[PDB]
Amino acid sequence: KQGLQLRLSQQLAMTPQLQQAIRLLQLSTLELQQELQQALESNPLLEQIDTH
Amino acid sequence: EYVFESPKMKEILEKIKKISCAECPVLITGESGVGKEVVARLIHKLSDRSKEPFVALNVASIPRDIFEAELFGYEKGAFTGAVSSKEGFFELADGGTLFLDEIGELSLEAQAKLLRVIESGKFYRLGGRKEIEVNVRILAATNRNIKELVKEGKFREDLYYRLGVIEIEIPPLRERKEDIIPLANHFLKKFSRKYAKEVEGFTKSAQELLLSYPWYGNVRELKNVIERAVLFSEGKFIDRGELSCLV
Amino acid sequence: KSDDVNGRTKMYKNIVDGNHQMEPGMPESFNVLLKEIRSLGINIELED
Amino acid sequence: YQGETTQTLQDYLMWQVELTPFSDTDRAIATSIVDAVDETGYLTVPLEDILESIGDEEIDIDEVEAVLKRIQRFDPVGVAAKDLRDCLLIQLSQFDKTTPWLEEARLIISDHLDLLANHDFRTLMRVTRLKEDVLKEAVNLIQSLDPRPGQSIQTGEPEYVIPDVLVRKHNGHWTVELNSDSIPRLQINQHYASMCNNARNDGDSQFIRSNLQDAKWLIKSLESRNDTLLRVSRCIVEQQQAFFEQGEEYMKPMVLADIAQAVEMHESTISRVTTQKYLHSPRGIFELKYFFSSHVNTEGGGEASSTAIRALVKKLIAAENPAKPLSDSKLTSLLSEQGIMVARRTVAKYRESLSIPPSNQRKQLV
Amino acid sequence: GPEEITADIPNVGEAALSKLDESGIVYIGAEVTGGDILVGKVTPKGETQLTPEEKLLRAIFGEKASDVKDSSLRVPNGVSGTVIDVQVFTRDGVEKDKRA
Amino acid sequence: GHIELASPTAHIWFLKSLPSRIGLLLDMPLRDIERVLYFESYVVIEGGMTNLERQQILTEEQYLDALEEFGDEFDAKMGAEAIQALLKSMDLEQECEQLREELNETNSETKRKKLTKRIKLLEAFVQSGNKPEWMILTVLPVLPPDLRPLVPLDGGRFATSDLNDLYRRVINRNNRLKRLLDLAAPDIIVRNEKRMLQEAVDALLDNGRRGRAITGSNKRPLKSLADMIKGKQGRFRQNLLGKRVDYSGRSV
DNA sequence: TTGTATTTATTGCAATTTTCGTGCCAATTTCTGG
DNA sequence: CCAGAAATTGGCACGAAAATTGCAATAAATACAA
DNA sequence: CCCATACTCTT
DNA sequence: AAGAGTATGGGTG
Ligand SMILES: Nc1ncnc2c1ncn2[C@@H]1O[C@H](COP(=O)(O)OP(=O)(O)OP(=O)(O)O)[C@@H](O)[C@H]1O
Repeated sequence: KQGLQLRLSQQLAMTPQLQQAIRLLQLSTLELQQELQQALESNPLLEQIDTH
Repeated sequence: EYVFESPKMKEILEKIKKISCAECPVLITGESGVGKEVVARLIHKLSDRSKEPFVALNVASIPRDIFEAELFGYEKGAFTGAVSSKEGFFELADGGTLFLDEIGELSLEAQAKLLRVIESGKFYRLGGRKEIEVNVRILAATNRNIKELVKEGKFREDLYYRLGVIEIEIPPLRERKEDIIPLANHFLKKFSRKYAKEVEGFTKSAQELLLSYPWYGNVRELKNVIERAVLFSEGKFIDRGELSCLV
Repeated sequence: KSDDVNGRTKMYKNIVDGNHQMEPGMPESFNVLLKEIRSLGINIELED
Repeated sequence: YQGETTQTLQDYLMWQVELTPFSDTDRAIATSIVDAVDETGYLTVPLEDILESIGDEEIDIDEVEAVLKRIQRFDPVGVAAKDLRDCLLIQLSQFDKTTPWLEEARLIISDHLDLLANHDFRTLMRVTRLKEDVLKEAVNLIQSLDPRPGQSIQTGEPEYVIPDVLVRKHNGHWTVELNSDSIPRLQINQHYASMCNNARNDGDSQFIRSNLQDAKWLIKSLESRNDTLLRVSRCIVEQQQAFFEQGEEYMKPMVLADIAQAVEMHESTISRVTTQKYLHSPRGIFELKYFFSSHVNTEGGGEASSTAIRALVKKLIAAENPAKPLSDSKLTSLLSEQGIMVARRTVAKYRESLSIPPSNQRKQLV
Repeated sequence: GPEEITADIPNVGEAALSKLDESGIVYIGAEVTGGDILVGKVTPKGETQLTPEEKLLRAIFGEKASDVKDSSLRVPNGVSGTVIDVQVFTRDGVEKDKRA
Repeated sequence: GHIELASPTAHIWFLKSLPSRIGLLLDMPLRDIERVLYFESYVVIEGGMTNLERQQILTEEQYLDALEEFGDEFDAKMGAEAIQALLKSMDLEQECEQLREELNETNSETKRKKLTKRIKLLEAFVQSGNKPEWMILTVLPVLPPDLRPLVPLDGGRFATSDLNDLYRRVINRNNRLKRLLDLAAPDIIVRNEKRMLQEAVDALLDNGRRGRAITGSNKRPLKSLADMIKGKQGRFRQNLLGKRVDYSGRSV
């Protein structure tokens, strides 16, 4: 019946596999650059080619 | 913000101040609307755990089959659907205060699940093989009579002596007759400020009426009566006619 | 004649009105210098 | 580096206010009035707002009116006008009485200006009690005036957009490439990544491993995004090829499904990729979504893009008789002779989208 | 929108356009002084919102005036001479005018 | 405006303009202070109960073995935080009286000059309202925008200016350091980030005075605030002692 | 000889909303015979 | 000249089609241990 | 070219 | 243990 329980069962589970790296396609160049700047701030091992 | 003018309430305040250095669990008992939550939060505020978390938990709102998972947490792979490890309320309230509200509504099969944690402070997570030790101070509140429930048999005798190291009993409002008028004025001022009315007191007959009604909802019923009278006021003083719901 | 912003306008108006008299003020380059020195972390200010 | 100061319309107006014998109250009122003037030369607020902004109750509205009248005669003449009629009357008041058609033009502007806005020439001629020749002369005199006197001092520079895709014609073939001056790119810090060894602490090792994996994933994502954009742009350019050779009127109708099938992707990906992306072509700069359009059926089983039909409508309207403009029934007939099967209501919608008035509001006396 | 080189500038008089040809470019052999127009050019300024006053202006004075603004090339003040040569460079793919 | 620096940074004018004010105040060689500031060597802040003085310089291996031997009996640091702690812990009056006694007793020529120099610096600091730790920067001022404008060029390009570039570099370094300190990154990375932040602040204040100079695309060093202030092309000699004027002309 | 932990390789389906063309008709403008 | 008649226009409607957005974690190849 | 400071040989 | 001499770095033009 309708209830909330913790149990050991054998089930066939569905497969979601998307929404990963999909939001970068609709971003324009400027918003993409802002996202890349945030990622550079948050990750030590990411660097951007510099002109200085 | 709180009114303590009856001698019994001042004795209770002295008791609370005398146990500010303790860590033993406390058991608060009384009727409904007497101020058990107020006393619990005042006990938490005056102790050494002032800045520590105060987790207030209603033990009657936890489903029967997931009681252990809620209280202790589980490890990854413990059951079907456990995708990541998760802690419980004893780890969440670690270093602070856990306030079990309405401990008398717990069933006999659920009271036996927290017999070792309250005294020892050590437990195992669901699917975990390492013993977790926590430092939590336990406050419990009830509106029943536990000392009679244990005699009847509806409350486990092993849990009453674990919880009731210190016992506090709050008298009903009908015996704290030195608090009725100060509380009435406090609530009247608060609700007049909230609703932007222009009432600023009671008549010499409304005060007499407020001191004879046997408040059975206690302070909550008094608060509701004062709020209702403020909402439907018409002048600058509240007369006996407005308080016709009393008697 | 160079960088008193209000003084330039007042002088031009007075010359058009036929009143050859100036009302000197503070040059703007000195204010720029004060801001530049303050941007170096040094407290420099005018007194009284 | 430093630029140079530029004089705007308000700077010129304040320069003239400075050299005008005003009083202190009049000078403050003039300052507020000049503050309330836009770049076209018109007053943007009612005089009540100016009177309230002055900040004292000793001043009446007629003083503001007098100051405004004095200001309106500054250079350029007609600046700070309340509306178009006021500007035209102010400009006319500076003309000598020897002007041939001054009186009739003044009468038309003062009384009947909405009729001239509706291109009546019938009720206006009846009310003015005048013939066509003198009416035409008065209208020509009116149209010689300056409707935007504040544009004499023009300031500002146009804004531009950096294209993401370049389309050219190399060796007779239309070629597509990405804009190398704006393509995003990243790298991996080798100095930081050279210390991912078990010799150091395990916490440092796990930190550096996780960050390195995330960096590589992000680089791969950027590369895939660029490749997808290039492929979609190339397919779009290959499908719409008569546009780049002969401009509009040769657009083909297409939807996202065509490109999605051509590149073997989902139309959601095609929709997301072509959002706010620009393409540079010899014909100009176009958004990638400009090449998708609806269609109307054409006799012979074909279809005609709504862009081509809009261009044809514009070209047909631009080459009509000024005395007898084409209605929508006429434009529908002139399109049916070319095989286009479009309704009257759709033609009206297309004309409205081009910001073109109806036929009765386009006729001229000449 | 693209800038247009044209002889139809709405905010200038007929006399000031007398030395320009049908393409908006000055004739060969014209005597010019400071302030004269050499090449007539307009810059787009159109907007998608039409206020009632803007509608009245467009109805009375035409739609071309409300869409473009003057950005012509003028002789610098203090300069005079005779036009002896004109050259036109056009990007490949753009249609050529009469002068070219 | 202002910028809240993630970690303290030293002012290059009070370190590199000879004689070094920080060095003369702390009585330390410039080489050791430079080693400490740019994360090359340690320095003891509190000696403790062991045989460690209050300004001894410790190398990496020396600090490691000191930790393995004594443990938490002392305190050693590197960077501008250590220098700031040393500056904040000194008492001016006791140093003044002790050095005056030493000068009165001892007789020499060079040492007397050194003691006189130190006495003058200490008394100048005491008489004025300044404090030594103010020579270490915690907050960074930001110039008004209209004094550092952007260059508009044909085609919509805005280019950039040297001052804006230096400010952007400082801001990027500060943001990265804040993020790394928030996530508790390994020390081997945060020390490098702090050193780079110190270098960026030095470049912003006085580019080229300390070691190398940051250059642009055409290999030209960027102009800093000091370049704006000093020189024949600076404010004093180009805009204040002489200027261009109206109502003037020239001819043959 | 195999069974298992690790590292690359994954840029679509399905609701929901918005836009399309074209008809009905009232309000508005224009045309024509007595 | 006038009043009836005809033509024009755009707001609202309606069904259909096209475009936009929410969902968030798996599957397979590869190298290593008994 | 000229001066101030740290390091090295000598009485 | 001081004192004179030499090498290095900063500033100017
Ligand atoms: N001394 C007091 N001063 C002011 N308000 C009070 C006082 N005592 C009680 N109240 C008010 O009475 C109301 C009811 O109190 P409380 O919630 O503590 O009662 P309870 O039924 O015993 O508690 P609970 O069921 O939540 O454990 C609250 O709104 C509280 O603010």
